[PDB]
Amino acid sequence: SSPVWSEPLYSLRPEHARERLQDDSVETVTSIEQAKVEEKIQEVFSSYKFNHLVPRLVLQREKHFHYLKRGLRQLTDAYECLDASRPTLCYWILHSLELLDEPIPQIVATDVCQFLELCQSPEGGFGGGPGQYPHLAPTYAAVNALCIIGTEEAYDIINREKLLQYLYSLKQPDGSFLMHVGGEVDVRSAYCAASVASLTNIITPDLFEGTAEWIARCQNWEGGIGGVPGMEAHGGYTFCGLAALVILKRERSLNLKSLLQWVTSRQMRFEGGFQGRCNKLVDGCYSFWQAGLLPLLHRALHAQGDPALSMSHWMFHQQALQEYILMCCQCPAGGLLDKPGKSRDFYHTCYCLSGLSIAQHFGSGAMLHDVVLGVPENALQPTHPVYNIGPDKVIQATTYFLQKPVPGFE
Amino acid sequence: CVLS
Amino acid sequence: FVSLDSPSYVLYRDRAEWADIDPVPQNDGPNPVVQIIYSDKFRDVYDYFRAVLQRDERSERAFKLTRDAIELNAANYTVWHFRRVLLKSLQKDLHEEMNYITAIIEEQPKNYQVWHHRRVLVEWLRDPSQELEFIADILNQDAKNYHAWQHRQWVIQEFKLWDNELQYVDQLLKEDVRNNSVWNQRYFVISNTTGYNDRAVLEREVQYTLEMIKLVPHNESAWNYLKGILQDRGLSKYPNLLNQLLDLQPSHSSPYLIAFLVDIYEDMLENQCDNKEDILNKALELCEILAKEKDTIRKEYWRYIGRSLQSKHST
Ligand SMILES: OC[C@H]1O[C@@](CO)(O[C@H]2O[C@H](CO)[C@@H](O)[C@H](O)[C@H]2O)[C@@H](O)[C@@H]1O
Ligand SMILES: *C/C=C(\C)CC/C=C(\C)CC/C=C(\C)CCC=C(C)C
Ligand SMILES: [Zn+2]
Repeated sequence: SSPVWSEPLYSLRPEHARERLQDDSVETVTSIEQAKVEEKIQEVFSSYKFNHLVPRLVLQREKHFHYLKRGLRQLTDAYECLDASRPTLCYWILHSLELLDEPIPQIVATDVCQFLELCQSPEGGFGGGPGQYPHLAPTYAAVNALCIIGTEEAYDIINREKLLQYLYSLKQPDGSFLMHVGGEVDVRSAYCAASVASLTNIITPDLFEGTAEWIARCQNWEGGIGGVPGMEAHGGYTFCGLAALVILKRERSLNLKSLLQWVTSRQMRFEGGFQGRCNKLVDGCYSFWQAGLLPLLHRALHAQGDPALSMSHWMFHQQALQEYILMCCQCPAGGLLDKPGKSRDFYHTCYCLSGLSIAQHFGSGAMLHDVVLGVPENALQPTHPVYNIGPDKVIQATTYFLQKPVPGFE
Repeated sequence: CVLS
Repeated sequence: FVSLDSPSYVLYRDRAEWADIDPVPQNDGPNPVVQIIYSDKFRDVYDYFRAVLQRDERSERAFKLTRDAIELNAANYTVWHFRRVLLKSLQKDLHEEMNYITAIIEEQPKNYQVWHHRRVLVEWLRDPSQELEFIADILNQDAKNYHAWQHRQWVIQEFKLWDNELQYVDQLLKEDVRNNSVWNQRYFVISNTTGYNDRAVLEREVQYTLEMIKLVPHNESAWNYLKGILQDRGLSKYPNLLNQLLDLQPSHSSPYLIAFLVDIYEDMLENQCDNKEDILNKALELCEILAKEKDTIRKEYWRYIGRSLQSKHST
């Protein structure tokens, strides 16, 4: 085989050049943009090859850590556009640190808890900042952040009685949920609601009545899921849809065959990463939204007794995704991003890392099989495919809240 | 990439 | 009146007409986290927004203030909600507000709040007369804007404006036949008008799609649409399609065509086709070709399909 200091890469194989776009001599905006990205990516790939010498890939953990540590405390005015998503920023940063196995000082943990408490609304749920109306996005993020901290102090911050009332206040008769009072409706809400309701043990038999059916209506001719019935299949909305159904134990409401074929088709043959929609560009954040669907589908099919399922790999190219993330999505100054040429941000840092962890770790039943590309130190902590926080954090939180009654219900 |  | 970037703009803390109300600072706690270092102008507007919101002041000055708050952060849904409360309380001219949201969306077309606000206005007015044209302009700038397409489907379905959408679809497909959002709109229009059960309509669509495939063999959208309109009844229910694809294979053995053949074989085996052993063998051979050479990025998927086929039809 190869010496330990050289590791052959899929993206560097000579035959990999055959995977370049074939535009059939018919140019459109779509093919032109795709070709431009592939050209840049090939240049990047080649920079990691020195003829037969191919040094192991390195995740710049320390650089990422310092960037995250600073962001958790202060942000430049460049983030004014996210002033209504602060609990969300907290989650992105904390989950990134969690994946990197970077401890959270007790003081920082308490400060986060106090801040999220200030974001909690008297009517239930959390807003994008102190005094803001509650919204399912920051609510989902706040709950996840508190669970990552995992202390009784963090858990108890959540006003469970009002949270359940708040979810009821957003529930529509057709099974869908508004993102906030007087707000828009799409599959993101069903996932946010299912996520926080299941973690905090506040699910009632009627809360999600009709929700599974509404989500199934969102799956389209492509096999993927759109934001609302009729819309184009999209990785973000598909993750939300399937994850919510898994929580509701209603995955069978979907055509899992067309969904599986659709998501696997979203991995780019040349880049190795995933696109959000068919015929659109690769993007590091879809490393999670799309790739995260494979562990969910694996579980779904496994529950059905599928005898053909792998006992060692997810149904996507785990190595290629790792190659795309490690070679193309790291900012030398720390942080991760969409693709070469784009600037870093905490959102991409969170999801590029989340996707990398999914690609490195396979687990099913009593079987565990890791594939950590590059130096061993690249190994990230595992992440739960449904909630996207540590599996340990999920178990600890669910066990804690299961000891509490469902607010005003039996 | 806006989520909300 | 005056915009945030206008030379004569004055901070709210310096406006005489606002002197009677005390600004309300944001309480982030003594030891802040994810603390944004706001500009003086940003904080000024929001300190006063918090004041009017806290006092629930349904006034014209409050209404004008939300405009600046929105320019500073159009993603602040709390401001948008309050602005709508004011629109009703003050009985503001909704057509004037439509012109406002039109300009706002043009500036920030990928924002959730602006499109929802527009939908609310259209619902309040029950006036969709400007929608299709406005949306077309947004799509002329970004033909794949998700929010634009979503709003377009809502308007068409809610106000029954189906008459010219297929023509619009054909127009955009001519501009970029690889635009997946347009192929989706195509399915949206047909399934909601004639439906696909009309065999004349289905044949028209299959013919059209095959022609697009011949023009651009590696455009995945057309292949996905072809499978999309035939999958529910079953790919094996269309015997002539298999023959036609097999004839094009030798000259167009793209991974899309090869994968489509496997999809057909899968369905055939699922419907007690004749020559089961032969079909299974052909399907397994293609799965290997896809996994090892033609579609290696999906090696695990194709290996899975190979094993699935054997678990279901070996005998
Ligand atoms: O992926 C197709 C698969 O999705 C379902 C919903 O689970 O239906 C979707 O796709 C159909 C076209 O194949 C549309 O007619 C339908 O409106 C859309 O929801 C399944 O019925 C189908 O097998
Ligand atoms: C480039 C990225 C884009 C356009 C966004 C796509 C991702 C989507 C739609 C997923 C949204 C998921 C949600 C809202 C669940 C809640 C998530 C958080 C609070 C972080
Ligand atoms: Zn992205």
